[PDB]
Amino acid sequence: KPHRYRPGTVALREIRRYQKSTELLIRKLPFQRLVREIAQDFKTDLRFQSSAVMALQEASEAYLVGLFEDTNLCAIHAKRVTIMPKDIQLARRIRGER
Amino acid sequence: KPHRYRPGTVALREIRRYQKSTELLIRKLPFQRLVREIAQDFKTDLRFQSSAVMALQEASEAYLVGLFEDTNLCAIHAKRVTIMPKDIQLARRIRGER
Amino acid sequence: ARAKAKTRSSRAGLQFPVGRVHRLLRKGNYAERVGAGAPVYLAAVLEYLTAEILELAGNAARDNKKTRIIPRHLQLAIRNDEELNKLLGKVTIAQGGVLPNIQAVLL
Amino acid sequence: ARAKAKTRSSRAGLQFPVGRVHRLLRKGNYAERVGAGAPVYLAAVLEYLTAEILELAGNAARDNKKTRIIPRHLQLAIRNDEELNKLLGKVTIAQGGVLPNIQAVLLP
Amino acid sequence: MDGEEKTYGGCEGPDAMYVKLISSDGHEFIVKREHALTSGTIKAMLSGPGQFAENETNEVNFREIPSHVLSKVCMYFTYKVRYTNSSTEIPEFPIAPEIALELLMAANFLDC
Amino acid sequence: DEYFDWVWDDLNKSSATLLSCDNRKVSFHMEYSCGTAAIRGTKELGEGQHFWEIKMTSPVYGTDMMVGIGTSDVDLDKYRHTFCSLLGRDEDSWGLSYTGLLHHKGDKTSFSSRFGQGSIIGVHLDTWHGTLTFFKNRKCIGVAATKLQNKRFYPMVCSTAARSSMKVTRSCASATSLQYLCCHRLRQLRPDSGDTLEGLPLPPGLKQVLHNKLGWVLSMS
Amino acid sequence: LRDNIQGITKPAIRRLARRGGVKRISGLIYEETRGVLKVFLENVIRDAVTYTEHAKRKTVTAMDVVYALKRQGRTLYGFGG
Amino acid sequence: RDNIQGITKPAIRRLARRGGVKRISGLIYEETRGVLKVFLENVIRDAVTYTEHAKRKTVTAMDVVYALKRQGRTLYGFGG
Amino acid sequence: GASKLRAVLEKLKLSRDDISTAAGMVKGVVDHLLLRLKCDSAFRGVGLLNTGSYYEHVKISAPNEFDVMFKLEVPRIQLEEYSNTRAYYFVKFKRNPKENPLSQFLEGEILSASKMLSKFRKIIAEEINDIKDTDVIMKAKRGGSPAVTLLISEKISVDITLALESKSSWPASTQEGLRIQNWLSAKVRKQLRLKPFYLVPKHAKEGNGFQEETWRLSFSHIEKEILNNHGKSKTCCENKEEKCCRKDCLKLMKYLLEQLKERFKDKAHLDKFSSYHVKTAFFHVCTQNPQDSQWDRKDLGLCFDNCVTYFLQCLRTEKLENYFIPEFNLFSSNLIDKRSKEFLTKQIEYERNNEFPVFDEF
Amino acid sequence: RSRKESYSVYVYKVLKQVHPDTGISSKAMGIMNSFVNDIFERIAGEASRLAHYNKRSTITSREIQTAVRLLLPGELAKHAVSEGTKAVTKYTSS
Amino acid sequence: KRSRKESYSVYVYKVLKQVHPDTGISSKAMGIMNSFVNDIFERIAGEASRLAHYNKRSTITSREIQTAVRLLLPGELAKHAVSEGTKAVTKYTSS
Amino acid sequence: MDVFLMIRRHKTTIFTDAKESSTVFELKRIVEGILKRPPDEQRLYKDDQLLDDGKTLGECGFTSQTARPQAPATVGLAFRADDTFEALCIEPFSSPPELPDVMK
DNA sequence: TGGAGAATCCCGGTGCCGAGGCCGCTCAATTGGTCGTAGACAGCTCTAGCACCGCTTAAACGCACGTACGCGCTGTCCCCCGCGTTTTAACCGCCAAGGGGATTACTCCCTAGTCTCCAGGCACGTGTCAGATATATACATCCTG
DNA sequence: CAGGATGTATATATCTGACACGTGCCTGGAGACTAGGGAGTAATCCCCTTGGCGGTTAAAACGCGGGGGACAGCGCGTACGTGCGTTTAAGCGGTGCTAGAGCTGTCTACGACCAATTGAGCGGCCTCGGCACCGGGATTCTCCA
Ligand SMILES: [Zn+2]
Repeated sequence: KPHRYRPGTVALREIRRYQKSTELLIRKLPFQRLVREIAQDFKTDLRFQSSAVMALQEASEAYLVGLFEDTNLCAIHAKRVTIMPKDIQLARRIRGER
Repeated sequence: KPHRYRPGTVALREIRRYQKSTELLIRKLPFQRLVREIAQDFKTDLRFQSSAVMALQEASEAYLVGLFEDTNLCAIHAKRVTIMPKDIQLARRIRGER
Repeated sequence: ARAKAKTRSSRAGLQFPVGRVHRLLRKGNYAERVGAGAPVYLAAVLEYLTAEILELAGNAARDNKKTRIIPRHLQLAIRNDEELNKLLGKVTIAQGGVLPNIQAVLL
Repeated sequence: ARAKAKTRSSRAGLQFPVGRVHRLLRKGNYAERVGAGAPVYLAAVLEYLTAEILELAGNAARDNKKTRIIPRHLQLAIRNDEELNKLLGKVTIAQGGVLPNIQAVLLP
Repeated sequence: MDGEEKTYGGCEGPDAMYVKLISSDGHEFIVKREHALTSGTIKAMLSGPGQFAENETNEVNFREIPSHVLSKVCMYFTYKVRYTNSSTEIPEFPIAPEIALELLMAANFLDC
Repeated sequence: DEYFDWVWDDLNKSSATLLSCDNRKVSFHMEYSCGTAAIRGTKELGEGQHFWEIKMTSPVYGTDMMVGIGTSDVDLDKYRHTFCSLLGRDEDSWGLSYTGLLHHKGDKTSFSSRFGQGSIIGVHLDTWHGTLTFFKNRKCIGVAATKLQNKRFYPMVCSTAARSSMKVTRSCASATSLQYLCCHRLRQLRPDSGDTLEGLPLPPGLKQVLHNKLGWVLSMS
Repeated sequence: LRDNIQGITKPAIRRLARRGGVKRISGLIYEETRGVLKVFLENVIRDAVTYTEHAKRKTVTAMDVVYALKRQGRTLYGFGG
Repeated sequence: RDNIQGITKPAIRRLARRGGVKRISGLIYEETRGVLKVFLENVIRDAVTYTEHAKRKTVTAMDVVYALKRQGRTLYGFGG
Repeated sequence: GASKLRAVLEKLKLSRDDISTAAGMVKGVVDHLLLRLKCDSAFRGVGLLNTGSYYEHVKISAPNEFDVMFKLEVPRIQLEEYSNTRAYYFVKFKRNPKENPLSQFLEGEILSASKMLSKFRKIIAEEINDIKDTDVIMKAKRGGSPAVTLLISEKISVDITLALESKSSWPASTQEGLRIQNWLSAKVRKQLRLKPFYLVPKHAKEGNGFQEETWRLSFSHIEKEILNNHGKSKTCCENKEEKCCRKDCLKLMKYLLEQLKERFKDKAHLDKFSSYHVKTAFFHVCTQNPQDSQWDRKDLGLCFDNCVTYFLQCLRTEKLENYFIPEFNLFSSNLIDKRSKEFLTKQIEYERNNEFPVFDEF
Repeated sequence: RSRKESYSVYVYKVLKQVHPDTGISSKAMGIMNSFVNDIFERIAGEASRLAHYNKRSTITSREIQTAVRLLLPGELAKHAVSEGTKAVTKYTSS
Repeated sequence: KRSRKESYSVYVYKVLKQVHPDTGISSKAMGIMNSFVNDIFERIAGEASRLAHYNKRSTITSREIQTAVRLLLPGELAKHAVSEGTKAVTKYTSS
Repeated sequence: MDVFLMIRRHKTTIFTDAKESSTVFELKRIVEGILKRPPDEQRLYKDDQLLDDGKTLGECGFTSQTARPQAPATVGLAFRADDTFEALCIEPFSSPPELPDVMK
């Protein structure tokens, strides 16, 4: 009962651990299924290879982790701390990619 | 008394003409002096072709007029309508070229 | 022996010069040999893309009711189409200007 | 007849293979009469530039008490430094991770 | 027409085949009898008695007519007695305006 | 005025026309205009010289109304049931329409200005020189035709408008004579004047008999 | 195989936001993140296949993937050269 | 010598109006003067570095577009 | 003479205000029908073509018989000739980002007009019953383009038409047409060519029946602008003195071609001849005699006589070519029987020789 | 004397075959000329890279067909490959 | 049959092993420098094809490439990269 | 075919129309038939040059071309001075007036 | 000002697998020679960068003053965050099948290189008509009452 | 709500210089031919994608209590927008001028090509030591009184 920390402390203690860490965070096989599923609308009967799927997570999660990091810079400018979908739609427009 | 337009109704008549015209907004001679004076400490006694000057001006107008547009979207997201130096410093690091 | 010179453009039916594109593709240092079909295929895709642009610009120019196309009408045609605008996304057309919009909360 | 050979990298003073590069370049369509200034420039320049990316690992490995240099340390030894991170920031270094950073308004 | 003996050289009394026509200024214009009879004055005059004898001098002097005028009268007679009843195109009869101004008097003077 | 030299022909008028005013006047298509109608004048022209003129009265309209000359080989009732140009159709026959255009030999030439309601037209013929001349409003338009020698003709006029009429105002004949030929040549040499009697001691009785014989020549060009 | 996009879970999208340094989160964003990843993937996989077709192969291999990222300016060092 | 104060208050205003902004702070002017000078400092350094291979004493239009094209700023109208 | 024509012109003219009183009834119907149609995905942009006067009044003696035309604006399209007929086309879409108009009317690749009209018929037919303040009824089909026709009570009546609008350059098949240059100067020719153009649905027809799925060009908006602004001087008829008989000469000519059909409708041989042909012949004529000096009110006679002269000449020779598509022969043996043509020359030339008897019936 | 060469006539000929009635100012021709130069060089750059990737010594229809459906977005790629294939069969069949 | 394949390893190693004597390196720490050096190759060889047609120079030679490497390395590192390719233009010229 | 001509001497100014093939001697037979002086007692001169009776007027250049209907060409008759040609006995016509300016 | 979980900073011993070293050999880099045209130069010429001089009126500077925006504070009630429970689906280690990516032999038809000929682009230079300009009038909108 | 004052739209009429043409001619695009070697094919083989199995326990889905963040509404006085009068520096038309980039004849120094030799670096087998990993004792910092 008594130890329960004040809200928003555990949300700072856990960013430190993931910024020291270096491994990859999307669960592996659930992404491997999606890349064969999404490919089928361009061509058919098509084989992959281990290093062709492994290199493709490294491409994906490295752009998601670089996106959130300046949505977080947009919410603070609006005098907030909670991230919400109106913010990411600003970030991926100042980033030119529309 | 005589005919005063209310604050804001002449500012909208303004953006609604600069968004439907083509030409340069900075004066010629004052931009030429700055270009020669910046240059004279990479090497001495350069000469310039006239169209090398016009190619620098056009590349700078389109850097500034496109940076103010991202500055506007930043200031509006924060519920203001007035631009401030804290919005310039947001745009230049989400744009990310630093 | 030297018979009459029939130019290749008329055979494949283009307006683009099937001869000059062959010489440029030879001289430009791209590869060791230039195949026979490359100058025909390439002139046909550059025909398609230029023809697609020119009539959208013409439609803007003609509703603005002028005899000639000018850089403002190119801008208003390309910068206003979902897949021409994607194809040339990072190029500043000299003396084109910007297309008008006001952010809705300023009104 | 047939005197002892001297390697043409040593004849230019380089460490980089002025031999191997001249094959790549002259068969590579990029220029036609490959005057020795060209196999030598494309070889020469990159000497320091190929070491900087592990030289600057002294900022990482010995400092962190490790004696085998590793991809994470190679990542930090590029993505750490002032101009290094503009000089080559437009590229992702695989298995790197990210630098420690928190914004000042969010903490107690 | 050759060897024109005509039994007597002509018919020069009752049917006198030529008649002798002097102008006031003395030019003599012989005319063949149908050309003579073309003038109403001359056919009336040749119808006169005594002139039908072979002993007649078939002569006139036109005191009222000068020689240049009388030539055009003869030209007109020779023209019309030729071209009358022509089924082919009859040629024009142009006469010089610079001398012709008077010639209408011949119509009333000679009945022509 | 002096009495004209031929009437319209009672025996040679089409099956749809009434001759009138002592056959000086004539009328056509008094109801239906269900075809073309025509007449000749009573006199065959083929000897000597002729001159005549016609006054219009009903307003011009319809396919063609025209004036001219032709052989006896024409048929006044071929087009009894049909609109056609009867004059000008053949080597036999010529005519001028109110639109200012001639026909001959089954072909056309533009020749003059137009003419309409109340107009007056006059025509000269010389059979000796085988030639024909046209006048409007006491002024000359030109020589129409030549090479016409020894062919025999009647004068013909044709109609197609309903309720339409015309009248010959004068018609005349002459021989060739000095008072014809010399007077013609004289008028070719002074056509610029409105008159020809000017400057002449020539008797007023002779001036009047050439007012009779060649009334046009002395006073038109 | 179908509908593996729902295999991008809430807590995976939370792990990726910890490395971005973000503190509180709106419950609407998990449906927005899975909307931007969908079109990241498409423009990469739709070029690795076009290289493979030009090769006339049936298999797809790491070099085709790095040629794809490289083409669109996301270039990566560590799987080839 | 200065010359950076040659970009006046009303010039910096017209750039913001074409960019679509309605109302302006007063400290903006000495902020933009520090941003423009650091842009020109980098493109002029590359264009003069091309001009030495090209042997000339004159900087050409094509030296400056090689430097823009190298920075990431392609530009239709001046040829090339 | 000219007094008969001046009189019949008044007797035509003074009927006009009855049309103006009737025009209120159709207005409410067309307004409801637009507000019906704008709800449907297939028609969201549809609109009245003749803005500011919501009808065309196509028969001058029929003051209850309106015509209405709806423009349906279409993005950008490609066209090709049916069977080298020059005036008739198949149409197909091209390069367009994802904003489908109604591709559901596509069949293989052609946009099906027959599918379009099938929906258009149905949606009007199910709507029009809900007009409750007025008796209104749909009248059965006659032909390709007016396939919806409508009656209010037992008088006020409408044919409804729809057309595609396009903004693009006009086809190469018209390049030599519109010979306005000497009449109205090249500066107006170019600025008139600077307008949109229209396609109307029309089957080809054959001994085998018909190529049902085809379109034909249309230029009626331009045709109105010429006639409205008909002077070599801009101010022609814009003041009382600068008046000219051009307009009068045309409307007199339209009226005649109905009167002759009234007297021979039982023979059926004249039924193929329309006020469309009458306009077309008039444009060649005013092109031929283009100075405003020829069109004094003190004429009227010769200009009207020139129309019948020209029309007879065309009709004898089986030749009348479209004024915009300068080689498409409307009088051709393919489209009209020789017998009807020669028969009509016999009628018209009889009327001319009889001094226009049929206008005495008024 | 020294001599210069351009795409000017051919783009003018294409214009005069879709708006066969409309002109272009000298400044507006300059942009169209730099546009076709850019697109040629993008396509040729992936063609030369494809030939290197796949170890070959020539550029042919098979190379340019992949570069077009690689550098052109969405339905422009779908249309451009038909304008390509239909123009070469007209040539090999002549 | 065996199909032999090369890398830059030994040439970078001789510029590095001057500074840190007391270290070794894992396999996945080699590919980053291979792909860096190989990236610059075809990018500068493309610049070399351009340089050739820029100043009409079919004999490419050192001084034409030169500009690209005072350009591509920002800061005083412009001098580092160009110094390596300029210390080359001496001895080979004299056999 | 007969050619319109005019024969001139002293008073005489005589129109005639002889076959073009006629000898110059046949002109003398015609002249005797009109003027009774026999064919040899007569002589002929053209302009003011002697002409032989043994010729034909066609070979003497007197022809259908010289025989215009209103200008049948002139020929010089002679009646012998017992031994020779006499004078070219021609005498002038009455001089015609000017056409006055009122007619111009 | 005292508590107590989470590490975490640092340590012990253990373990294994991968990186650092050695050998065989073959194939690609070099020596020595021959050869042909690129480009390094000395002159010429003529055009484009730099510099100067008045004039005009356009717009940058300086000021007063009113008002509506930016800035602070308070209350409250939604909407996450921190914890325990039940479970379901990764990662895992191992395995049997067979598909096509990678390698060779050999044949030939496609291309580059050559010589000749000649017609389609290029540089030049006159004309005229498409748009910029001025002035007058029609119209649509904002503001105070 | 009506009525005034102001700024924008438009439609002739004027004038001049930018675009579309005609042509002299020359140099680069078609015609013919042939001598090699790049690419096409048929046959081969073996390693590496593929699909399957039970399994351990790490990780995800669910729920539930309530604290403080998101946000509405209220007060407010300072900073900026509108506009009038003065005055100063950009832009214009015309002159000069010579510094420099472009063209070219010519000749000699450099890089492509070749055959024969042998040194540099690549592929395969080996083994101990660098840095992980399992228990673990010590040492901080937040949250309540
Ligand atoms: Zn009028």
